[PDB]
Amino acid sequence: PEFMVTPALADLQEQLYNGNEKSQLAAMSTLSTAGTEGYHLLQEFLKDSATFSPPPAPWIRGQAYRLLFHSPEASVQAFLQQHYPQGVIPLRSDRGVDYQELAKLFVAEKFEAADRLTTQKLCELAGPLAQKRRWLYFTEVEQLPIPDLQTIDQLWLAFSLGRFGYSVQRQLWLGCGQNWDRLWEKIGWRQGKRWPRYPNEFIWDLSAPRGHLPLTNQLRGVQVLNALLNHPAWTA
Repeated sequence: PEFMVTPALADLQEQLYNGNEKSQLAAMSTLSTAGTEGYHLLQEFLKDSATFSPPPAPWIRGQAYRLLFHSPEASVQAFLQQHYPQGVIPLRSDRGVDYQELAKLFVAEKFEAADRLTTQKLCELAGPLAQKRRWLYFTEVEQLPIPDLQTIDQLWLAFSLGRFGYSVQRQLWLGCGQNWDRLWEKIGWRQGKRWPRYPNEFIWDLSAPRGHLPLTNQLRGVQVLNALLNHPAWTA
């Protein structure tokens, strides 16, 4: 047996486990409105789906975890504290960097704060001089560790229904003929003839265009973003 018991929610359960991404996301959304039993099914899904291979899209478990995280049920919060105290996305670093707070901002949909912390974490990785500076040289970007960048990107993907992350910007850029002007339009980084004013003119929720976040400051030219999108993390 793939999963345990549960009739109105029987097809939803099957869809959650065995559906395509669209079906799974619709199913878990509906299950979160089906009370104690609906949430119990989502708990079991987090346990059971860990065995799936090859790796599914990280926002399936990400969004399932978010729905549970937002549940009013004491038993659900106990389950999460016992088994997912630091969330559902593995936090990996080559430089002892802590991503726990970042993960917390993400599940809560605090995207502006998560974007601030993303930048701060890249500077942390590049060392004291970058950390003090608060921005990166492109040469420093080229040298960021793969595990750290993957952790950051996996978090962005997992908590944005796959809409946000450097890997998304990379694919959009490659699909835009590697043309930066086309990219800025595609991901919503133009306000007519100028850059959007930070932070107020960016869109800090999932209504934003795919690739809108995280931000990389274009006032200093494209070299840092170019280094990010060409980093070995995305073909490792």
